[PDB]
Amino acid sequence: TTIVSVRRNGHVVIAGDGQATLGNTVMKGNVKKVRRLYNDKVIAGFAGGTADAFTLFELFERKLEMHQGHLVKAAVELAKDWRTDRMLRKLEALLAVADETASLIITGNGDVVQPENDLIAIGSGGPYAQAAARALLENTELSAREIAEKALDIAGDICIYTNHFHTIEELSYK
Amino acid sequence: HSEMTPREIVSELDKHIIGQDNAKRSVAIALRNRWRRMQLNEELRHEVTPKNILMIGPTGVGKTEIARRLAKLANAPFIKVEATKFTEVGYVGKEVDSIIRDLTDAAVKMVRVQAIEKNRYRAEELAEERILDVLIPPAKNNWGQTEQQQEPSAARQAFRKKLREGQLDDKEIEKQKARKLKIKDAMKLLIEEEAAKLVNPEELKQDAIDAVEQHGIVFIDEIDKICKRGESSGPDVSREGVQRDLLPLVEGCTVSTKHGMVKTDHILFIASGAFQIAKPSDLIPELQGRLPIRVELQALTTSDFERILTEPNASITVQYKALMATEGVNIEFTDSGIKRIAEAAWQVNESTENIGARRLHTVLERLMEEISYDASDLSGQNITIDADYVSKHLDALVADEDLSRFIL
Ligand SMILES: Nc1ncnc2c1ncn2[C@@H]1O[C@H](COP(=O)(O)OP(=O)(O)O)[C@@H](O)[C@H]1O
Repeated sequence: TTIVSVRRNGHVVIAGDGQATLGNTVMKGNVKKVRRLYNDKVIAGFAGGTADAFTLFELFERKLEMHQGHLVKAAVELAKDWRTDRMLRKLEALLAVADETASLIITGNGDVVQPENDLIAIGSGGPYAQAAARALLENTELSAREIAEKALDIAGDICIYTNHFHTIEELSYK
Repeated sequence: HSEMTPREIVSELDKHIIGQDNAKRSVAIALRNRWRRMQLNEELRHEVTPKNILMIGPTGVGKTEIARRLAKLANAPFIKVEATKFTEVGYVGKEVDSIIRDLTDAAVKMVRVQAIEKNRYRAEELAEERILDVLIPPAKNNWGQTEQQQEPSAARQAFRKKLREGQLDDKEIEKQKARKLKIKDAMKLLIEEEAAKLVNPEELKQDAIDAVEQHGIVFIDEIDKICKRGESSGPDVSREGVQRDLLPLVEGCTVSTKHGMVKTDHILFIASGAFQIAKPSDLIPELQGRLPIRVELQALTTSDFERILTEPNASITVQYKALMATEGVNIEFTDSGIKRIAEAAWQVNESTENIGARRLHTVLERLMEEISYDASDLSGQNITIDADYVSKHLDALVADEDLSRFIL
């Protein structure tokens, strides 16, 4: 899988492929790995269980309700329980989350990470996406969406665990 | 409590009592003094005691009424005890401490009912939210825009608006409740449900004590009936006993109530007598001292009678009109009609036994016994009680004395 997030000119996105793999074969080819949260204000993508998601995202929404849209805080509060609550402790995943404010990664370890330029590239294809995104972002006037898209393709092209089905979720603000 | 001047007190009292201006000023000075006290320093606050009054006058001329309105006017705990109620304790009978207890049990039945007023909106505001939450089960962790839970206030406001009379739709809510039920019930089951939370204990009951000690008003009726009379001796010590028994209460002491320790040092006492047989100076020394204020009330006159019929607020005549209205009937009293009602009342009181203004209630009531019954079958009519009507209904009765002792 490959989750790519990019932010340029009051535009932030999160794009992902749709391949789920079991051993050396493809189980499914159209997995939705990028959703939307907090009354379609907060976008997010992820790598993991379809339920872990539907549990980690629902909660995240509440943390946002308990911290007036302040992305970061809810995020900080999220990774908190996620590494503490006996039960929650078992869900494994990598949430990519971004709002007009900022974007970042949360990990079962409870970490909250803000990458160099709100550039996120998680998953087995993460680095190939990062490499292509970084390239584009530094040598062309392309858009945040055009980036993630193209970056994602490059990835699915290199990564044996990443395909070409996409699920993009933008966000305009300026 | 009230900041009313004596003059303003008397005014306010003129709305219920006709004449008896002196007793009015006496009782008014007393109330104002309680205000005057709180405006003093430490020492002088202990020293200054109520100026207890001894009202002197014939039956039913406004003694108790004056003391009841005075009490009511200052939202003060009021109790009325008949003095002879203790003349039998030499054989057995209520102890005098009961006065302070009752003046407490009613000083409670007061703070309680008046805690239902203040809490009659709370259960129907920050508590009607009970049903509205089972009508539209609030979001999983409301967000937080302090207008977000005010947002529905479209889906929400529609449920509260339709809840202006429309119910009987069974649901359920929450020892909280949980139990399934209706709304002509879940809603009312909510009335008290959320009200017992606002009202606490050690303040409500603790306050009754505070009231009694500070604004209590004891009215000892027929204090003259416990004075010494030259007919015997054994019954006198019995009487003089009630006087000694009453002594601690007006001199300053502590009484025990199932609500706490009450101190009488500042209870105001209004004693009452006719003093036809005894005289105030027949009271024991210690009691005369504690009864500094003496005021007489005059007997009532026919004119006083006419005025009592119509002048006071919610006068018997006014009440009557109101009650007949309940039946959709319009009652009206002409001046001469009332002049005659009073006239009759005076006649019976003079020809038989004088019971003061009381007589007006029985006369007025007999006069109307017919309309009172037929009221429902007269709906939408204008009945006028004039001199003619009055005479046709009362003459025979008043004229016949033996009959007057029974029927009027
Ligand atoms: N001066 C008055 N003004 C208005 N009502 C009066 C007056 N005197 C007597 N009454 C009426 O007569 C009844 C007699 O009781 P009360 O006034 O307590 O006097 P008392 O204590 O001398 O018997 C009361 O219900 C009251 O409504």
